[PDB]
Amino acid sequence: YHVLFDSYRDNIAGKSFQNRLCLPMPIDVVYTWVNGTDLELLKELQQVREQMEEEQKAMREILFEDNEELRYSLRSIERHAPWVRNIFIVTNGQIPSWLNLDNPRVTIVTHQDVFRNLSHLPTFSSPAIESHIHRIEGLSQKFIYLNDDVMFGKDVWPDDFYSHSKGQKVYLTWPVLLDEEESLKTQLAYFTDSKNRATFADSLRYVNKILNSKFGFTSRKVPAHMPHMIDRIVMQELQDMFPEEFDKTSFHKVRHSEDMQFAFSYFYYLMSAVQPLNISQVFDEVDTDQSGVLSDREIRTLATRIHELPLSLQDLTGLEHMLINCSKMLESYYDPNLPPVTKSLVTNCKPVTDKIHKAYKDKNKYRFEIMGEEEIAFKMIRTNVSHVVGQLDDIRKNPRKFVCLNDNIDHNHKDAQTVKAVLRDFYESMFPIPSQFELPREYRNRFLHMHELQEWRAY
Amino acid sequence: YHVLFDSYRDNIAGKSFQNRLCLPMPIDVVYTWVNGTDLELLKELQQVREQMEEEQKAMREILFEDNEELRYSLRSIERHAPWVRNIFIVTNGQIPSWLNLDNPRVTIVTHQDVFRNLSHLPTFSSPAIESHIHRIEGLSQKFIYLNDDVMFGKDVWPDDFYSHSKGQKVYLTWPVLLDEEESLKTQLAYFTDSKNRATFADSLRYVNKILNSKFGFTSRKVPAHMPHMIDRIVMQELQDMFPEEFDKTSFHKVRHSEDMQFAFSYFYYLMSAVQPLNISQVFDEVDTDQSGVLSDREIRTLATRIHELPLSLQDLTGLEHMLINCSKMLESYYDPNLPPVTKSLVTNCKPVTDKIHKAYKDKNKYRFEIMGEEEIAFKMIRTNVSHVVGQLDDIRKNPRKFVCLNDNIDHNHKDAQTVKAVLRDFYESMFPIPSQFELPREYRNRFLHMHELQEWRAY
Ligand SMILES: *[C@@H]1O[C@H](CO)[C@@H](O[C@@H]2O[C@H](CO)[C@@H](O)[C@H](O)[C@H]2NC(C)=O)[C@H](O)[C@H]1NC(C)=O
Ligand SMILES: *[C@@H]1O[C@H](CO)[C@@H](O[C@@H]2O[C@H](CO)[C@@H](O)[C@H](O)[C@H]2NC(C)=O)[C@H](O)[C@H]1NC(C)=O
Ligand SMILES: *[C@@H]1O[C@H](CO)[C@@H](O[C@@H]2O[C@H](CO)[C@@H](O)[C@H](O)[C@H]2NC(C)=O)[C@H](O)[C@H]1NC(C)=O
Ligand SMILES: *[C@@H]1O[C@H](CO)[C@@H](O[C@@H]2O[C@H](CO)[C@@H](O)[C@H](O)[C@H]2NC(C)=O)[C@H](O)[C@H]1NC(C)=O
Ligand SMILES: *[C@@H]1O[C@H](CO)[C@@H](O)[C@H](O)[C@H]1NC(C)=O
Ligand SMILES: *[C@@H]1O[C@H](CO)[C@@H](O)[C@H](O)[C@H]1NC(C)=O
Ligand SMILES: *[C@@H]1O[C@H](CO)[C@@H](O)[C@H](O)[C@H]1NC(C)=O
Ligand SMILES: *[C@@H]1O[C@H](CO)[C@@H](O)[C@H](O)[C@H]1NC(C)=O
Ligand SMILES: *[C@@H]1O[C@H](CO)[C@@H](O)[C@H](O)[C@H]1NC(C)=O
Ligand SMILES: *[C@@H]1O[C@H](CO)[C@@H](O)[C@H](O)[C@H]1NC(C)=O
Repeated sequence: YHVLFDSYRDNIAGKSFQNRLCLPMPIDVVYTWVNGTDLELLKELQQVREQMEEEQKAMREILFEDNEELRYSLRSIERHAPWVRNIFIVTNGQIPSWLNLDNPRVTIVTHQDVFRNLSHLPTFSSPAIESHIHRIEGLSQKFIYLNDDVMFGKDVWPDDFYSHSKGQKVYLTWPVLLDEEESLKTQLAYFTDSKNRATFADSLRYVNKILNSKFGFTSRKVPAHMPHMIDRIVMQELQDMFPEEFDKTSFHKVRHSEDMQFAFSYFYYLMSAVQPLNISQVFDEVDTDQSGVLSDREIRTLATRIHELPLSLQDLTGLEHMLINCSKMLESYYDPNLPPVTKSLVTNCKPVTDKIHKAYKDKNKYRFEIMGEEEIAFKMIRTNVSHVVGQLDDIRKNPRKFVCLNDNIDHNHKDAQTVKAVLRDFYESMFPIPSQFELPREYRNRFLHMHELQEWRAY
Repeated sequence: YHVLFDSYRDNIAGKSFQNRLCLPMPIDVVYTWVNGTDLELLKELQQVREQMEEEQKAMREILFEDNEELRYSLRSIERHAPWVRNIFIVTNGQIPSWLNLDNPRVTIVTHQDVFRNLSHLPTFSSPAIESHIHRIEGLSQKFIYLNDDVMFGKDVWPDDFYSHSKGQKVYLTWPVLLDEEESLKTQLAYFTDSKNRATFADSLRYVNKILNSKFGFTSRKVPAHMPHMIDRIVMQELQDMFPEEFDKTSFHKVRHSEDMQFAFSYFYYLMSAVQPLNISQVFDEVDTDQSGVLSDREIRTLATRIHELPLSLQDLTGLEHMLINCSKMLESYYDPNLPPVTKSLVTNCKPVTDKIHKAYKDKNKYRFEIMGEEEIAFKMIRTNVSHVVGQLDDIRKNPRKFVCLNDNIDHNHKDAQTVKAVLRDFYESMFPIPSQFELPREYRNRFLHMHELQEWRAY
């Protein structure tokens, strides 16, 4: 209504402060989903053949099952984060079977639009897709990146990702010829478990080395595995910031030890971005009259803010002498011979600008906030029924706003189906209600409810 | 426009989240101003006579200058905090000479409306007025209290006073017959310097004793002297919380060692307010289906959240036995004899509620946040020109969002007019532009500009 619109201009100034009080909206969600269809594995095996023959030429020259985390993640988005405008899922050519494509708020974005060099679409590597979300048509300036296996809880709000006062919120964790032989080593670890999508520590070390070479030496931690808020403008600045470095990440059809991630690279560039000093900004903020001419009080506050306290009169006299020097080379003051101090006089006197730069050291271009792992759930699910049930009960007793469960099950064990059933039971317990993004389905499905009962009986 | 209104319902849920994303508005400002007119001092002296004669009967039975802080504070409100809707000034009967009463956004509220028992209006004591701001007609639910001597800076925003996630922001500082003889002592310290308005540590100790008696023993700090955000609902709850205790503060016509303040009392009640446990809330949050009946997963999460991890099967079996006990006294489960678990069954089984209370201990009714003195300026201005100029230069070099300058000048010294001139110079330097609340005035005033120059020459 018009009353609501006019209520925001009812302050003393009479202006509007929507951009400072009502948080940055809209905010979108981006998912990276993949499926283990027969065509995907066939492309995988031919790519293995190509890489093997490439290595063969190199030393000749020298001479599966997914327990539906996307469904429950979308349910979590609907339940705890109902302020999301649009949800995007990036896939090669696969469309989720149970997603309701008729819903305008969910869209499948193929790799054709995501990638710009159409010769890299059969990439089959998560960092390559991670490097190019911000180029999606219709994406908001600020969006959250979801890794298809992280869920929400405790009614998460955008206040937990970005704040207008302290900037973005950064969550950190534990601190971080012959090349053909190294490439020969990389062909052994291709099938570890990570082609299930969405070799890691080495890449982190490479990014640390690059940032160290450009931003200087600093002890760096790694971001937590949790839904990350990404700014399109900042990410694009990072893209042009290392043009050829991002090419290598997109060029590789295998996640290589030499590439840069989505969170470590984006966040630490945000924390280390240096903005050049603006002399005009200094003059404007010091000049409270906005008249362009400084009085004795403005000169005094300049001297205090340039020099170091305590301020002796010699500092102010020297600053005045420096100011009168420049005028000869190029509302009454105490010193009769001191000319009017305008922006041009202070921005053209080289030693004065040098002292200003000495006082105004390099600031940070973007604000940021740092927090620990008191609100992030990262649990390890490895083939042990007792450990899994204990961890899930720990989740249940104390909910956290960011929940991650790595599904690297052995898949060849007597206690794999039971663990899968327990995980499905936990996911359905957290979020039973079907989401709006799900096609009408799951009729008379009756997933195994006795395996959970079986481990209850065993324990 | 209608597009702006409809944009807030463009999320997945389709609802509106104005009350959670756009901060609590409107927010008002309340000033406590007083002037040293001849009538005020005449009432002061007759009150001194009454108190002296009261003490005389007691042991018979046994047998000035203000340097315009309100102007610059209003200028600071306009410059750095332009989001304030209304500004209120509470005075006995005095109206500031230079205030523009034609401005609808500034209003003078007399003590008649502030006080409810019309027999206490000649109170002449700051805590008495402090106890009754929240009863002002037209005041917002959340407002900032200004002590007529605290200014703003660095473009303060409501984010620095209250946050929707962490609640209100609390700023703390350094940790905290025969009665007729004590009353005889109190008559000596009546004129110290504090009848200039807007005996202090003893009152803090009294409030600490009251809170200790009611909220238990806890090490308590004192709030900083800075513009405090006060909630009308919380303050009213505190008013009814100690009905007769607040009477003594309002009854006294002298700020007595036995009374309770505006910040220490309000804040620590906010930090210690205990809300009784709601069993219905527990049942609702545990029941994710909202169907009113709990399944095996809901029972399991109840057991995990009531008992202590690790959860043995004996705990769950005991909880189930307890549940089936109550039904006899008053979607298939694993135990065939376990009746459907509704809200009534769990809220009527006494031992289950006892265990829930044991797990769900007493929570805090209101959220709060704690910060230090890294953004509050409290400087001491005592008759020393060098100390004053050093402190003011320290203010200038590093601005802070909350600036306080106590004007307890000796007023009988060779260096009092110089200090007053330096203070006026600093205030005009920070905020030269006249505010909208000032009547057109200050023509050809030409306040002394040579005393600052005089101390420049001396130094
Ligand atoms: C993921 O891939 C599976 C195959 O790996 C696909 O599921 C097939 O769906 C078709 C229907 O078009 C059935 O005829 C096949 O029997 C299914 N295969 C299997 C192994 O069940 C589908 O592309 C994706 N399925 C899901 C659930 O995401
Ligand atoms: C699965 O995890 C459980 C813990 O939940 C393991 O139980 C531990 O067993 C060792 C020795 O067998 C004991 O010293 C520990 O005290 C047990 N843990 C607890 C919490 O009591 C169990 O061994 C794990 N199973 C496998 C196959 O590793
Ligand atoms: C504060 O009190 C002073 C007196 O203590 C008042 O100023 C007087 O204003 C009248 C005009 O109505 C003059 O005729 C008097 O000469 C003033 N007195 C003095 C001592 O200057 C007034 O009530 C208040 N003044 C201010 C500036 O707030
Ligand atoms: C006013 O404050 C200044 C400090 O700004 C005092 O100067 C100090 O004087 C003592 C001895 O006289 C020295 O030991 C200190 O080093 C001085 N301070 C500084 C910062 O150098 C001055 O004494 C004060 N004046 C009065 C009357 O107390
Ligand atoms: C990227 O595209 C350019 C032409 O636009 C092409 O020359 C280059 O080889 C491509 N990169 C590849 C194929 O890795
Ligand atoms: C920063 O500098 C640019 C040009 O150097 C100027 O246009 C801009 O107004 C400055 N920003 C300020 C004064 O805030
Ligand atoms: C520049 O200023 C200094 C004082 O800081 C003065 O001694 C010197 O003579 C000035 N330069 C010229 C060319 O006058
Ligand atoms: C407050 O008002 C009541 C009546 O409303 C009166 O009895 C009482 O004496 C008053 N308190 C005083 C005068 O301190
Ligand atoms: C708290 O309890 C009251 C009654 O005891 C109930 O009306 C209210 O809905 C409860 N709050 C919840 C369930 O959030
Ligand atoms: C209550 O439950 C306990 C098991 O915890 C059981 O031993 C007892 O018999 C029950 N009470 C009655 C009256 O049956």
